[PDB]
Amino acid sequence: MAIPAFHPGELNVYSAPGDVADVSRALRLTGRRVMLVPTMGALHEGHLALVRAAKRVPGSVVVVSIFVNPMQPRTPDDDLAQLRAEGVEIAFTPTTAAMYPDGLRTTVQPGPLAAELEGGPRPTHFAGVLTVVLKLLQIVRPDRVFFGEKDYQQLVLIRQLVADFNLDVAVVGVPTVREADGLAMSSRNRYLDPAQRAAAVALSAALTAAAHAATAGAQAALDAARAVLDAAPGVAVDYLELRDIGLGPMPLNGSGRLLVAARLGTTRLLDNIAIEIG
Amino acid sequence: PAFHPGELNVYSAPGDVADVSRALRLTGRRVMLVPTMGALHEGHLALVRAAKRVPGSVVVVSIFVNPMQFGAGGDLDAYPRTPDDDLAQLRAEGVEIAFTPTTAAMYPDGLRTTVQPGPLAAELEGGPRPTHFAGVLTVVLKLLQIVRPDRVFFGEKDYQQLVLIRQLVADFNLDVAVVGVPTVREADGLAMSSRNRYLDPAQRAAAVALSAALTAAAHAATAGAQAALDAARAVLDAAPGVAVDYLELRDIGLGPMPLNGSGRLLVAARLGTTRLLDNIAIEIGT
Ligand SMILES: COc1ccc2[nH]c(C(=O)NS(=O)(=O)c3ccc(C)cn3)cc2c1
Ligand SMILES: COc1ccc2[nH]c(C(=O)NS(=O)(=O)c3ccc(C)cn3)cc2c1
Ligand SMILES: COc1ccc2[nH]c(C(=O)NS(=O)(=O)c3ccc(C)cn3)cc2c1
Repeated sequence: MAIPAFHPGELNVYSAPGDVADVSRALRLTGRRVMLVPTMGALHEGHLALVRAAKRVPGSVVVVSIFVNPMQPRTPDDDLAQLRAEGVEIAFTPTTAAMYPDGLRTTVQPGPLAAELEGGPRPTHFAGVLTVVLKLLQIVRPDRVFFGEKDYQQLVLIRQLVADFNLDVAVVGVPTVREADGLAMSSRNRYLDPAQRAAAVALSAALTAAAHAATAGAQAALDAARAVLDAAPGVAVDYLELRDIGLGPMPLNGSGRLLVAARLGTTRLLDNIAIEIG
Repeated sequence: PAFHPGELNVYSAPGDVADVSRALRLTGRRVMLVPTMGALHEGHLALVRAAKRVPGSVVVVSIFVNPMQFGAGGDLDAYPRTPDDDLAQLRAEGVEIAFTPTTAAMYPDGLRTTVQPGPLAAELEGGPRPTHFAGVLTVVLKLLQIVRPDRVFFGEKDYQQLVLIRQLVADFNLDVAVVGVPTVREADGLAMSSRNRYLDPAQRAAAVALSAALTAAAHAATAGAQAALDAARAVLDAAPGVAVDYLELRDIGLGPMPLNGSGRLLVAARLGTTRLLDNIAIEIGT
């Protein structure tokens, strides 16, 4: 009956889905606005940008989930220290068994977008992501949930989940945090050797070049991006695609998104950027 | 939108029922949902009455013939639709909200993100109908998200559906209680169904065999599972023009576990072109 212990202004850590559900419900009834930032731990500046965006909302209480979904790199104590330093009041750290007490059973089947782009090499990846995101949304019942624009296809699929299942949450996409030279933040970046790390800037350089080339039209944008990637050694491009903002076919003019994925040695990198045609 | 207590308020827009439901919840009323495909009968009304019994309840009945749980072959067009009787019945029952969405409002983007049920969906009713339960679970998930009820009510008649809905609720961590309501029957035992209207007089007479076989089995079960099944089979075999599709005795969760002391016996049979379902609790031994 009693609500689990919660101490305002401190980092409260809960591993039981029931506990965070009860605390979240109690906080909502005290008027606070529950913000959710889902992560897979091993926190970096990208995740912290999500946290800071959530904190800006007046009356916010921020819930950061840390869960490695086996269905879709673990430094527990440093993660929590970072969150404490950011003023996060709730960390939700469940086990696989807690999230999946009956094993894999009912799941989310995404639409056809999930088979495209990243879903090429990993046809079940987004099913896993949308299943765990749905569950976190139901457990926490946040007013808003924050995702990076980094994993843009993921973000679009989440927006499809929310629309399709009539979820009441607001989905907030946060602009990608980048290193000084433009490389999109990722825990994978540290795996690159110096030659690879130098070559890796070509992804962001190609995309930014395309965004500015776009005054000259879609083909000029695509060709500019390809030219930049073509100037990099050891960058195996998996795709470079200009789509509309919802990842359907790019319209003749208007707003779109340019997405790229590439392999450097054994490391796969992704990037994307807003494009306006003409 | 407006809401008038003690009267039947009908909303077609998901946003209207969502706003009204949330407002009611925030003023302390508990919201009950009874999801139906219309063509209401006393079985549906038993759900409504159970919902009404919850103190401080406001009852939302949804009526939507969900196109996603039908396959090609004319079944969708053939489903009974009795809009005027349905609403008249809800008024008579004191129901305050009817949610009657359009297909376009529910599926503005057609088939996109859906619910994939677990392996139970490929058995029994789902065996020859591979996407049927995905269709059911998808619309039920949407209705639950639109209405955000405290409790949602289902009949035990569609027992497999009920079990799958409990799976949906558990697996997606949904904050709703699922209430299963025992099957309402005609005087002779025939389970209530919107399909009973498709039995001619001879078929109606023969149709008592399903409930007779199940109830016989439930009492035969003191002598074990074989006795129970064989009693049911005998009754079905003695019935003119009953073509059995399946008769299965399973664990109560219909899941990947063997029968213990508590089981469910399920039957599906055809009388002419009309497919009827029934099921009953079984206790094995004494
Ligand atoms: C705001 O600028 C940024 C920049 C980069 C970012 N990376 C992530 C991130 O990785 N989040 S995660 O840990 O939940 C995860 C892990 C694996 C897969 C496939 C998708 N997501 C967020 C983020 C935000
Ligand atoms: C409490 O006693 C009873 C007895 C019989 C009943 N039938 C229904 C019923 O039909 N509900 S439905 O409209 O959601 C539906 C229609 C078709 C399919 C396949 C599954 N579900 C409820 C009910 C309750
Ligand atoms: C031949 O036996 C099978 C076995 C499994 C199957 N899965 C699908 C399937 O999923 N199709 S879908 O993605 O277009 C879809 C999903 C959900 C809803 C409700 C309707 N359609 C078809 C199918 C056929």
